[PDB]
Amino acid sequence: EEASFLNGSDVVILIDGVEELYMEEIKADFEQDEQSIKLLGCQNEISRVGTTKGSFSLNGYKTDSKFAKLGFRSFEIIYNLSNSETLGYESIRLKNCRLKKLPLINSKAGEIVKIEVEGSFRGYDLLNEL
Amino acid sequence: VIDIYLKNEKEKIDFHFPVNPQDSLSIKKEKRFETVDIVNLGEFDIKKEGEKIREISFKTFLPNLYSELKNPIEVVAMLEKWVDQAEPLRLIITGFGYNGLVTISSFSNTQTAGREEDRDIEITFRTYRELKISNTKTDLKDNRPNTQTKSKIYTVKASDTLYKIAKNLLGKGSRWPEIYNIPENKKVIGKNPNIIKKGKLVIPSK
Repeated sequence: EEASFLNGSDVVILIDGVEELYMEEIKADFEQDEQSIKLLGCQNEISRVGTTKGSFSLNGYKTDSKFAKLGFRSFEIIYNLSNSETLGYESIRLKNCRLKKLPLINSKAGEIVKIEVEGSFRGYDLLNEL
Repeated sequence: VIDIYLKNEKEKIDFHFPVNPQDSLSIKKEKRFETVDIVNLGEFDIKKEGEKIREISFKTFLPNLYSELKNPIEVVAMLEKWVDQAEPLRLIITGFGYNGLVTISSFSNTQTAGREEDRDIEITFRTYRELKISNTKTDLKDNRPNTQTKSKIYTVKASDTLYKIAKNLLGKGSRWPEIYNIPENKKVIGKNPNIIKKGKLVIPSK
């Protein structure tokens, strides 16, 4: 047993090839509409794969009008997670992603102006596997 | 309490449904009538004297293990055989209070994905009726359905006579020569029709 975990401090995100270092949360999932159909002779139901759909959520602290200016244009998100205790790093890129809604305005009381972005992505590429 | 009984007679089988008819029974009744319009008066309803055939339908499942029981496959084979039966079936439904001769119009079984042993059944019945094709005078009506069946081969008893066998087993009783003229009956019976013995096997016609 050894400590080889990873921390969000190591996260590096290039929104369209630009380091959006101000994003303090990110998550992306690649789900499949697995059809499940029940066969006559088989007791247990059979699950059949289907087409995949990529969704991603990304929220941070506002520092400019980047996303509002970006609009619904297609773009790319490159995510790099690097182990610092030992060398090696994971690197992912969402092949073609679009926003589902512009967080046009958001603010409340004395709190910092947080920004939340949600969208979908067609596909992905796994550039490094650790 | 509710039960369903199908008392087939051409096959002496008294089937009792293992399972009650699922969600809800229902029987319609619709008076047999026609509509006619009359100039400067409009529509009118004319009753037609005859009655109307009405249907009873429901659905069940024949379970594999349960109170008397039988295999669902054989039961389906039993009912599917009965569908083609020209003779009528007696249907009795206790709680619904239905009792009368019917005939199965349609029948269908089904094996669901699970529960492969059971067979979901959907059955429909039609009310049955009969077609009964000198010295005119009032007499008893011929309302009684004649649903009764006997073996096609008769074993003569001690007190029997050929006329008596004809009446008990072929109706009018004067029908005895039909029994006698069959060559098998002629062979077993003596040349005298009036003489007969306990035992002799005899074959009623039809």
